[PDB]
Amino acid sequence: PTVTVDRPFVVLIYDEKTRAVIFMGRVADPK
Amino acid sequence: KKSKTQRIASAVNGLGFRLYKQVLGGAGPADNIFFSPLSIASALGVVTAGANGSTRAELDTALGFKSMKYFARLNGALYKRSAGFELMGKNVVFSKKGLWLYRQFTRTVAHLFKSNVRSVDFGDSKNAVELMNAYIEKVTSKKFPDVISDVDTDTSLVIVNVIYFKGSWGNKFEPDLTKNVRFWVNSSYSMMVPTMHQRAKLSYTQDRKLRSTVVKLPYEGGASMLVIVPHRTEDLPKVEESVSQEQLEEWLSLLGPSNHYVQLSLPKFKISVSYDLKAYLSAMGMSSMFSYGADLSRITGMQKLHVDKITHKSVLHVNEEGTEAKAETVVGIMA
Repeated sequence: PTVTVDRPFVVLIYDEKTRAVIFMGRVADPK
Repeated sequence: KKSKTQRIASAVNGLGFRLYKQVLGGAGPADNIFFSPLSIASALGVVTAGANGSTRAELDTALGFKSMKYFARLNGALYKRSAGFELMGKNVVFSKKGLWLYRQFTRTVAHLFKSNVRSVDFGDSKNAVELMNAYIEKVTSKKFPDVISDVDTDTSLVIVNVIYFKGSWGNKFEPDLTKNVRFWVNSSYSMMVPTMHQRAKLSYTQDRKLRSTVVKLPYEGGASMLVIVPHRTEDLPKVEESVSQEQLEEWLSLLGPSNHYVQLSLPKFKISVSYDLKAYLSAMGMSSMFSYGADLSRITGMQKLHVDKITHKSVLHVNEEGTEAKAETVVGIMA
């Protein structure tokens, strides 16, 4: 049972109670 | 979903996703995308409060559904500080020193956005930038210096939202388990990225319909990061196409507790992104407020005002402790 974030991925930071999305994006090139 | 705060949160999310979709029109598949819908909605709420006519209308339709009264309730509910969690948001509105403002405008911005209006001599602009930045920094314990770079003499107002989040993982990663690993941007272009490692109980699921792995990384607070990885990095447009409020609810329903331990591998990185949003918001229907025939007549009658410029700048830092994220939206208003 394995999750490897080794490729481009979509990212969402959100509040659980309100389901409010605070930041949205896609990470394709770390630095 | 049913609750008052939840409806306005999905409106704002709705705005966010719609914006996401415009950003894709100008993003090579090696590009990072990162922005806060709240920050941008807050800055545009302030503009809405001064809009009238066609300008107000377009803006109301973009921001969805006393509409703005439950927006301040949401922000009150979200912005909180507790063990291993901080979410803080600040609006600030600067105004031209000579310029008379209507009181219904200044009071609705103080009541719904928590900003008192500070006046500024934008004519002396070197100092104007230092003064504005110094005020912003004072009010955000030095997390946000240099939010403003430049200001025109004929600038009449500048609206600012900032938002700062710092969340500790519920399951913190061990630094000892952090080695470089090939991150594949591509089928061909790889790179060595310090990659973190942990065995914890995380909710995950395969999205069969979108050929991609979904995982929920909780923070302390009531917050978490959702991470969606397409299996083939050529599936990424159909993933990024589907993003919506309904898709979000989908992904959250498909997530169980799923609390058997999982093997997670996640990059450690700091990325930052900038935008000029004029064209994106124009496509989304808010083209009016940038015209020389824009109506911002609820702000002042002394001058005919339009939105000159809207920037959005954001930063994402993931590490073993958690995630740190800043955003800053700036709106410049001229005649």
